[PDB]
Amino acid sequence: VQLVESGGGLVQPGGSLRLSCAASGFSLSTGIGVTWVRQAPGKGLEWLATIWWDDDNRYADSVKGRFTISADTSKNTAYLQMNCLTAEDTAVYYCAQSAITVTDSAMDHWGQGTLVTVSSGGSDIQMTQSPSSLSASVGDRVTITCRASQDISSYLNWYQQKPGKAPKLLIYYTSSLHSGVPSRFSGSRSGTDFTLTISSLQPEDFATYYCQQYSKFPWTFGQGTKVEIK
Amino acid sequence: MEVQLVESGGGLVQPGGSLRLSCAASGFSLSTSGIGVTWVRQAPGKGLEWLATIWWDDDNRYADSVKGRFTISADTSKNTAYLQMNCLTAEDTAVYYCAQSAITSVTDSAMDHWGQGTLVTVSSGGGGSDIQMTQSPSSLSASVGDRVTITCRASQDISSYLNWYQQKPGKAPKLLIYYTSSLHSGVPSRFSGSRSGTDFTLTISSLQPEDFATYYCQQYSKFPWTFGQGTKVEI
Repeated sequence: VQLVESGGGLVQPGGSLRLSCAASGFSLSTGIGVTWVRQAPGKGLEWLATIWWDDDNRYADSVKGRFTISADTSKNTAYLQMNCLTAEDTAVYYCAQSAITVTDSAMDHWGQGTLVTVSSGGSDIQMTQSPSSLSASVGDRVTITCRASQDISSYLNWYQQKPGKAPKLLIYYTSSLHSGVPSRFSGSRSGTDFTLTISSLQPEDFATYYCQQYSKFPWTFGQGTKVEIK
Repeated sequence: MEVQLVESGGGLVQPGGSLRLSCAASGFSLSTSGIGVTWVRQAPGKGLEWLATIWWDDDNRYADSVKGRFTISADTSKNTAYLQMNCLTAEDTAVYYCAQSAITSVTDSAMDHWGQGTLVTVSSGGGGSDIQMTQSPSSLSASVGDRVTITCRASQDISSYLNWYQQKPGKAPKLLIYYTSSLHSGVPSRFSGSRSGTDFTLTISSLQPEDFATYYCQQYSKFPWTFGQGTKVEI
């Protein structure tokens, strides 16, 4: 018995790809089933779908409505049609034979696998903030920094998000204060480094602060800095 | 009148399913074609992720994470914009916000008037009914000749419907033991399997140099077939 997977490669997110599993040494017509399983890089095994000789088929919730298992017995080959692909679908895809004996149901004669990489990327601008959290007291002055992975001119904004609330724009275009934002807040730039300074910290400043660049699409955000006041 | 964006359409949905969120403007009017309306999401406990913006000259911009799955549109006669979501995955669970970017100058595209957010939960709810297999330890180091015992617990009754697989670095898994204790042909006699209660054991009586690998259990009492997380056996 042998199973051979084909069809993997690079594919765009939201794209589609069809994998094939070609069987030698048995007939898919015959207690026989073919199953797909995947393994994301460095992770464990994830059962995806099984198709039986009687047209019986079963799917994992992670792929139902996106992937379709089928077989063409005239070609002794099973297929995994993978639509709506996501970054989480990057993995080696294996097929395996499941030969009922009812108590004796196992996945056997696994193929060598085929790698599917869901990716478009290295040009996205990464914004990194530091610190990721800080604590200070009423009246204090605190600074939050971000760094762009490439020059973004002055096309950087800062948002404040209080717990349970939507973000509010605080500073735009590096240093312009939004209406309603008092002048104890300020924003500055030195090259790829940007600083939000909060003077005279108040209890209402308890929030997570995010930078965001609009030099290029995709628009990207820093990971946030949580400010606690105690 | 307050200038606000109001969102609706969130809820619980099965993976693979579809939803449509709406973003209705109040106290101001959307500009032509909803230009500048933007969607951003926040997964539970995580940061902000830009998803999509209606931009100039019929250029709808999307993040790689949602392109080809989600679609942004707007009907300005209703002063409402939309994010339609197909092919939903667990990783799409998040609070979804809309906002209106400034549109007059490239000096300022900042997002303002963010909506309250609408929660989208992509879940089959089956975690409860799916059988989780838990292996212990997750990794161990031992010497050639050591006895090695790997355990696997099922979260519910699986009878004796448990298989064990071996996977060596860079290779396909191989079936070692099926139906708790039956050896596949060709499997060395030093491998054996047993059950005590909900605990299933794979024992290697004397570890050999070729036995360094990751071992997985797997139940077939019910679909979905589920695997333990693996136990890596190293030198």
